[PDB]
Amino acid sequence: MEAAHSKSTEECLAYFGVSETTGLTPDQVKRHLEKYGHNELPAEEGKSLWELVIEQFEDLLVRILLLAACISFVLAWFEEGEETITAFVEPFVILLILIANAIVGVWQERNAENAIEALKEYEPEMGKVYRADRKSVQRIKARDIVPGDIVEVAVGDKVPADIRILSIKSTTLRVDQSILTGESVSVIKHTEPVPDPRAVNQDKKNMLFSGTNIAAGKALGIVATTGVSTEIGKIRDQMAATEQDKTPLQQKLDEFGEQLSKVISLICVAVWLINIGHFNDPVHGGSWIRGAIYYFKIAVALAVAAIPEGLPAVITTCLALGTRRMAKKNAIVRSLPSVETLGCTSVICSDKTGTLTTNQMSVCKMFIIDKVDGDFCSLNEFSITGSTYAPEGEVLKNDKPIRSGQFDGLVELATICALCNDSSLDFNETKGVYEKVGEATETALTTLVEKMNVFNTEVRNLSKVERANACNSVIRQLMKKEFTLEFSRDRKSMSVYCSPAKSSRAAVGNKMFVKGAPEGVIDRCNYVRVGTTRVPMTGPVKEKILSVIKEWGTGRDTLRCLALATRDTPPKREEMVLDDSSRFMEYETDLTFVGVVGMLDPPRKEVMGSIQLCRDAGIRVIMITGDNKGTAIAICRRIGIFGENEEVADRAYTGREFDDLPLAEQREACRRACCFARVEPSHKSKIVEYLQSYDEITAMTGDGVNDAPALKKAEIGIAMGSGTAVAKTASEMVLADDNFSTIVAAVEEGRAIYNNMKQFIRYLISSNVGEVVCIFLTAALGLPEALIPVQLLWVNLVTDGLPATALGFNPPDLDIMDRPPRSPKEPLISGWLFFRYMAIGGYVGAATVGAAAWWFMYAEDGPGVTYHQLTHFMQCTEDHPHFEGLDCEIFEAPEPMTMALSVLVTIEMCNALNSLSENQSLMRMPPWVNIWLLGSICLSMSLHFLILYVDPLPMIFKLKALDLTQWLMVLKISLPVIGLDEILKFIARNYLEG
Amino acid sequence: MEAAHSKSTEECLAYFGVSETTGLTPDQVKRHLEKYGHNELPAEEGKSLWELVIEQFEDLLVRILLLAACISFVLAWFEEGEETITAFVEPFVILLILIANAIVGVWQERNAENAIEALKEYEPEMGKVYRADRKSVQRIKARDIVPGDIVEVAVGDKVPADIRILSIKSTTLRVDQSILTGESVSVIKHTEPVPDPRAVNQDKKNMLFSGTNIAAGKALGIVATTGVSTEIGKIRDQMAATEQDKTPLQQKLDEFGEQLSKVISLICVAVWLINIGHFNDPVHGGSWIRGAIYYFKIAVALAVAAIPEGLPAVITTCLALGTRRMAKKNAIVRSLPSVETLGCTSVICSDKTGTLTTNQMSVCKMFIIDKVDGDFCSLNEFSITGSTYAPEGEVLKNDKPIRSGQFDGLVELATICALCNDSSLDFNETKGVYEKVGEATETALTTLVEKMNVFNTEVRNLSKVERANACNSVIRQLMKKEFTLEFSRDRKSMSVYCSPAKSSRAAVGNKMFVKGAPEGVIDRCNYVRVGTTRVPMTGPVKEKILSVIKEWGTGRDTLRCLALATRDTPPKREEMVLDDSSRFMEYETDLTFVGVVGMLDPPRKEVMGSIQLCRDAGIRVIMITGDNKGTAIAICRRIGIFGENEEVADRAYTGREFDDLPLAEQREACRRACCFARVEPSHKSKIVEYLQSYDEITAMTGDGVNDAPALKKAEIGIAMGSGTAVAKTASEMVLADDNFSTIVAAVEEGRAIYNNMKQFIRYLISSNVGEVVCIFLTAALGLPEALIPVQLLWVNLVTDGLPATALGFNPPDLDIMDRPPRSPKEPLISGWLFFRYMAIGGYVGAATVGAAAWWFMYAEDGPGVTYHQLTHFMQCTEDHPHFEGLDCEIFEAPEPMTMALSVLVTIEMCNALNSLSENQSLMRMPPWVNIWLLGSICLSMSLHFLILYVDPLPMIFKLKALDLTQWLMVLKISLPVIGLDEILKFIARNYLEG
Ligand SMILES: Nc1ncnc2c1ncn2[C@@H]1O[C@H](COP(=O)(O)OP(=O)(O)CP(=O)(O)O)[C@@H](O)[C@H]1O
Ligand SMILES: [Ca+2]
Ligand SMILES: [Ca+2]
Ligand SMILES: [Ca+2]
Ligand SMILES: [Ca+2]
Ligand SMILES: [Mg+2]
Ligand SMILES: [Mg+2]
Repeated sequence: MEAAHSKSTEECLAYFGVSETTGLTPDQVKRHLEKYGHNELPAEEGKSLWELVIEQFEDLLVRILLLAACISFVLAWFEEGEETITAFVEPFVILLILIANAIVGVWQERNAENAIEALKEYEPEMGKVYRADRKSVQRIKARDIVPGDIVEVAVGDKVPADIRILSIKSTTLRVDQSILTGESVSVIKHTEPVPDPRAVNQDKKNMLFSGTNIAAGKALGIVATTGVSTEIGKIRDQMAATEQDKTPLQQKLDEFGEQLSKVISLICVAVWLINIGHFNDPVHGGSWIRGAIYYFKIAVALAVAAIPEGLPAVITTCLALGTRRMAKKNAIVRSLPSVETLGCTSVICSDKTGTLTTNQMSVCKMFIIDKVDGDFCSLNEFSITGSTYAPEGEVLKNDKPIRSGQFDGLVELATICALCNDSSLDFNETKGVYEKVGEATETALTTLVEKMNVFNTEVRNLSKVERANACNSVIRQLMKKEFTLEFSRDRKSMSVYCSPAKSSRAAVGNKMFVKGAPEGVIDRCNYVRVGTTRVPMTGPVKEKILSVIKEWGTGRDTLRCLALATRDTPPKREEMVLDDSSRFMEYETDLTFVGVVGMLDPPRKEVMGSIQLCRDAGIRVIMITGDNKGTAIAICRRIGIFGENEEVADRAYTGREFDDLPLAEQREACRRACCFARVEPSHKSKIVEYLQSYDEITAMTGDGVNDAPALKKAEIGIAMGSGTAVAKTASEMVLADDNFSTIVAAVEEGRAIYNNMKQFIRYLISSNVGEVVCIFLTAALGLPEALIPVQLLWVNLVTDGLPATALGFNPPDLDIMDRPPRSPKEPLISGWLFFRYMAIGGYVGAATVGAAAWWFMYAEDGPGVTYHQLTHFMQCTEDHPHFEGLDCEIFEAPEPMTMALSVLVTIEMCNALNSLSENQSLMRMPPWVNIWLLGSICLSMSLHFLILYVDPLPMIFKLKALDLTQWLMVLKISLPVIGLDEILKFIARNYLEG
Repeated sequence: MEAAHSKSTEECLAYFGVSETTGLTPDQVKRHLEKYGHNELPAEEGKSLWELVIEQFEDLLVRILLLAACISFVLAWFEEGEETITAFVEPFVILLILIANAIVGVWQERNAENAIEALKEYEPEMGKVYRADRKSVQRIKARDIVPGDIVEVAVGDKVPADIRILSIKSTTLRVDQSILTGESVSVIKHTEPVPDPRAVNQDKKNMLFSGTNIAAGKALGIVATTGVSTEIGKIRDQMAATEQDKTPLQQKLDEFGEQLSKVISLICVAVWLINIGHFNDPVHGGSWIRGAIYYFKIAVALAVAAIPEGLPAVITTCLALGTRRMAKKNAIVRSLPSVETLGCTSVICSDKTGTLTTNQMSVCKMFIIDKVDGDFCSLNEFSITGSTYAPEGEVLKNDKPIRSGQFDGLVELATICALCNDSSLDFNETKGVYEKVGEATETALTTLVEKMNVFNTEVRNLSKVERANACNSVIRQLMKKEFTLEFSRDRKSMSVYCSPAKSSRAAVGNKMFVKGAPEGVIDRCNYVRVGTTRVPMTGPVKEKILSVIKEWGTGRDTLRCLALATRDTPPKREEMVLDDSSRFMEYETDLTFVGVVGMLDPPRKEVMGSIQLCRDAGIRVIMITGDNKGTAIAICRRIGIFGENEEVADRAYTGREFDDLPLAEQREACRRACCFARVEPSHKSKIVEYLQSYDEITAMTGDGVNDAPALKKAEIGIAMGSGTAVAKTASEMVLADDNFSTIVAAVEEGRAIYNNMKQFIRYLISSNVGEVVCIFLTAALGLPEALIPVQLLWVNLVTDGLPATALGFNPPDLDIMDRPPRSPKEPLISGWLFFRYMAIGGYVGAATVGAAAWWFMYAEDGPGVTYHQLTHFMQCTEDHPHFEGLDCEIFEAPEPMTMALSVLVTIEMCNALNSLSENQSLMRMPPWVNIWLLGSICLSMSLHFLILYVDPLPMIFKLKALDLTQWLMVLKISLPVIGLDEILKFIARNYLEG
């Protein structure tokens, strides 16, 4: 099909030869599948094959080093004779460390996307359609939909393909197509054709586009185009871009990155200044131009050696790692930030029905009026069996099976349940079980009437597929549904207008069948039905009705109740304006009470514990629901939000009560109350907002469209896998598994990701500081050069490389989930931390000069012995008195440097073992806890010993192998770094906190 | 200059304005240096920058794998859907192992060349020239030579630059220019000009080319062109190629390489056959075309996994390593083969003077006749002091200084020493010491006459440079040297024809001054001089002369003696034909004995011990010399070839005696005698040849041109750094240091290089055999596939990679130099070794299937348990009776394979620790003896664990991580391999040999 919007409903039906009531024929479906293919887009597998790489080279930090590489390379072509080699290496020593991370990053990034792309591929999308195959609407894989068969869609649904609306089954049909037309607000639809054949999507008010969601109403329509031919299948990634952005934790880490950049840039040009008097030295001999370039090169080298190059990548790796960890737990992270944000979560507002509960409804109790004797009132309670949606169960009166049809009140009760109901039931031949089609609460009523079989219909001689709606169909034949006043949360009810079909009930007139929240309906009832008679509603009757609702509500089964009534004398079909659902409550008045039903909706098993763990991590869990406060509190006690016998008269409200409080008190009640009932979708959001006026990190968990607002308002929205699409769209994460627990685990990961980020910045700084206080302490005490360009670049590639990145793989502390959430305002780096940095950064920098000196001084069997004369080292050229006579060129020996460069590397590797935690002992948290860290160290070490024992290298690096004794001197001066930190930890642990 | 050959001697002198007697002026030299630069070629530093790499890819073996990579890559583009990844990896897994060696090889190769190129650069070449600067010929760095100054050259010398012969100072001047004209035989030169301006080098019989050596005679000439303008400086590597060849050990290893290639190629196509019935299996499902390609791929995989790819490189690395080790000991290896060959050395024929001794001559004793009273004869012995060439010492008679000039006989003795002498003395201002110019024996005589000062010449008022030849010059003024009958080893003497200058001695006639080996000269003496008188030679006089020669000869000082005589009435200058030196002995007849001189030439200090160590290694050391048998045996006792009081009457010969023996006895005496004296250069070679008729590996060590033949004939020639160029040219190695010991060390290295080669072939085969007996034992017992293509290629890259190459770095056994040399005929692989191979190769191959089965069977907490049912594994598809019911697809689990592939890798690494020796216990020779091997293992292991724990990998490699318990199962079945070999070693060690 094409330009389907231009033609009319008949033309479209005509064009495909289909009855909008029957649907395609199994044969037609077979053919169309061949003529149009499956309703699916080309597998958009993990792309960005090369882009990912180039992405690694974007941050400022990596740019700098990437620039230094060019400089070091230009100076290479301008370096002559005897050391051109040691010049062409420097750049590659910078380029390498950079490339080593570009891979770990692009690799982690790859695995992430895949795991996620694989979790989506899991549970296939379904669609509701009408086909000759069956009389009732059936479910099917969305990919099997073909242009032609009749499709049904309702509030909350994801439009499966481009549909030409044929009929609107409600007063209004609003749609959310921002994903296409870009317009945020939900647009209204109609069936009227749009004549302009070249009209824009925003003008086709009689079309529904694949990918958009139904914001309101219900509608039936004919599929115009599917697969790639869809309005959105064309604007696909293959023919349209997308969008990106940087996480908040990253916004704070880039602000910190540059902050370091500036500092580093200063303490570097400072070196170039504190050495202007050396441009004219024998070591250079050449002009001040040749002597400057050297110290200039040392500056850049110190820069590179200081810049935390792996920060921009370690963050990407931790995030990707988080994403991947969630996927392994069946959680789709629609936004990287999510994981981090969930760590600072203090409050988690969760929806009840469908979220904290399973939303597998089943009417197991119900009653109608028996006798009304003035002051005395009796009810006719019943019990129904069968917990699933299967139409297999018995109606019991006093524990004994009875013919529901026997009771008049029960016949009406079923008439209402069947008629004022927008859902249905469909048997899944494959799984061999009846699945619902529509809302569980409504479907529960559908199976109910199937069980009651009030008109004693032959059901034994029927198939699984036919037994599903049989009884229901029968009742649909007795009355004609003129129209329905769709359910709306302000009214808390739904209605349906009916006219008698034949002349059996014709002598009675039109009727309106209502059902909604007990409180609302029972109040708009002036009559209570008794059998087939009617009597006025009285105090005593109202009394009985509610008391039993209360009983069932807060009972052991915490039943979700629904009232049913009828408008014996509805308004004149004309006097009613379906313009706005606000006028409907009036039409549902002067009603006659019929009966009540109670269904069970078991809370999810994993929820109780999750709430406990949430408590341990000092995270609050508030329940928000449209349901009854009684049953709402009941379930709260059942899941652990409330103690079995805890007084909650002050920690539980109903939107009514809440609104009754003055503004200031509402806000206040939000940080006190843990349960809100009979609350509207605007109240959910508001509650979340109040919780945010206290600068807290709020999470929202829901499944319905009445959770859309809240899920958006929150910092992080988590939606149920089996929930509406409209809820998923407004969520940062999706529990495909529907496992509530995963939310907890998502917080731990968020907490660990932050911790690792710290341990990394802690390592890189407490180490790189020594690499500076080593260059200045020497230019202060007067000692000779301790390191050269290539030398620095090397310590960098070995201390700021993989060993640092592997820090992003550090396990969470043994108590990361037993400490309250971190304030969103808490500073990235605490004062005590900066101390930790200078404390270590100072020792390591001094532990290096003390090594270069040690050789010169206390060198036992070590050559070149002397004492304190090092300060005046360029003076043996003219004035060498005390000088024993040892070559006046011993102040340029590789022995000293190579003796320090090793302590440096070595001590830094030791410092890495201190980054396995922040306050935990290296004895409580063994170094072997992060195998990836060890392997990173061993590799780093090996890579160093290699630079010392492979003939060509030691020369290029102006180094000289160390004695099997001099090394022990390093393991002597470096190893103690563990203690300095181990002790500081004991302080922040036992002294400060704890 | 140019076309210098076309012009005459005068024209050439004219062209540069130089006197062939004076030489260039310090000023002229300064200018010419600027106008022509230094006599040197462009620094031909280590080249072959890229060629070295491509060289790694030449051998057959690496070619094969290089082919498999192409195949595996072609099949990659033709593999579809679900495992294209596991297909594109295979090739890179082959390419990697190849590249990993190409580097270790090209790297080792690089270091080698450099070390050598650096050892050559060490001691600068010198040249003999005449310059106004000084009256006597002086020494100078050859690079300072400029076209123009007069240069001198003599037998043994290396021509410093392109010289235009000006004057031949001998009857003949033969030159060796093969290096240029290519003609092997030594060509005769002349002074006659060659008119053809475009003549070829082979026609310029009046030129000497830089780079060639003087085969005979002496000559003075003018430098025509130097530096790059030389006839050889043009044909340089930059404008001309070179040559190569493969070592014998390599010729035997390539014969063995292909031998394996054929076998491997068979046991591979065999696999492809023993699996034709599987091309039609469910595992493939596809046609026999799809099923074949698989088993075809497994074949190639087994091939690659079997081929010893690192053999062609490990050999190159050991050799290069040898070369490098020798350089570190100041030994220039002019041929890689050398080091290996020196290991099989059984006999080392070494020259005495200059080789076993220092050749720093100094006349410290001398005598002339005192009185001849018929039957009584007395001598006038003297003693001279001063061991160096400095003209500082005293002549003592009865321990008291005397005026040599006092004795007439001593005046003649000095006349002769000064006149019949081709060498001179030159003072080196820099080193501040007198250096010889010419042969040490002759120069010894030069310093001698300086000491005697027979004409009492004012020497006190002279400079160091002038004091050098003063007295000598004076005597040169008394007689005119008409011509000289150059020394020739058949005669064992030298002669000079002189005429009186003025009319002081004119009333006597012409004279001939002879000096040579005592035996020869004394026999051609009919008169003995007494003072200025002459008396006939008698028995008694002959008796005294020789007895004292004997005394001095075999004395504590083992003095090298020389006789001096004169021909009072020489033949008529015309009656003499200088055509051939064979006619000279006649001219030196009817002589008058004058006196004898004895010089000391101290044996090198390091020689004695070296001979001992040579003995321990069961290597013989024979001394060959032209010198006197008495003093020859004397020195032999002194250095250890002979015991202080050992009877050698049967182990010492003189070329005369030797020739007296019948052929069969000469040959025999060669394997018995350890000392040959008064032997000619033809005898040296012959001796070496006889030693080779016994299929032994003979080494020749020399310094003179009389060693050229022998050094060539031998298997390996070793020349002294301070020896002639003609000797160096005919040598495979050069002891720049002159350290005799290095020869010993060169043998150890030769022995170790072979050993390592064995340990490598031993490892690669005893291991790769398991990788075959693992594939067949499974296709025999019926068990399921144990490995796949990518799986094999992996075991290869990790067991046949660096861990194998590092085997070329294995230290020598603790007794490699205490075992006799290996027979040249000994088979590369002994029978007992092939056993060792199958013994291990079998267990490892069976220890793999027993692991893949173990999981399937005795798997404790390990899943997929069963019993013996494995044989019938493709039958649960139709007939599964006893089958407990466990999935009929458990026979395709990764658990089993990944459980074996680990044992394989693991057990092979353990096998590497068995290759640290052949018979020594892993307890005597710790595994940590070869750090390079350990590091290779750790890397290999790490690289494996990585393929198991990095999510993407285990999938690509169809593997699945092992339990922290299943691994212990590997360390249980693999670790015992150490014992199998440890025990076999105990056998070949204690049982077999030992
Ligand atoms: N289709 C329908 N027709 C009539 N009444 C309905 C209805 N669906 C729900 N209701 C009633 O209206 C009250 C509120 O609906 P609302 O959607 O706000 O809350 P909820 O109880 O359905 C789900 P949650 O627990 O997720 O908030 C319900 O609790 C129920 O009693
Ligand atoms: Ca850095
Ligand atoms: Ca660092
Ligand atoms: Ca191999
Ligand atoms: Ca192997
Ligand atoms: Mg809900
Ligand atoms: Mg000699």
